[PDB]
Amino acid sequence: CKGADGAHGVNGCPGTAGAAGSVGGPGCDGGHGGNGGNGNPGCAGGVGGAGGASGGTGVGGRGGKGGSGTPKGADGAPGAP
Repeated sequence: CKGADGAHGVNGCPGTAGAAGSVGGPGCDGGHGGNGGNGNPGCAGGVGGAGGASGGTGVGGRGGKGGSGTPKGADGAPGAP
């Protein structure tokens, strides 16, 4: 089982941030961070959301993938174990 994933960011100016993944419930893995939105020309891309921390399993969610833009967003941190 796993926590909910964070909402992806959406395209714009700038592309919006992906949401952090949800913590795992007790006994569950972390949810994945949302990806960042992409930027229109001249606009920044959004950061990926952090992965959610695990609910005791040691498996955090993945950080989201940063969105393309000017400049591109960073990927999110992985969730804590």
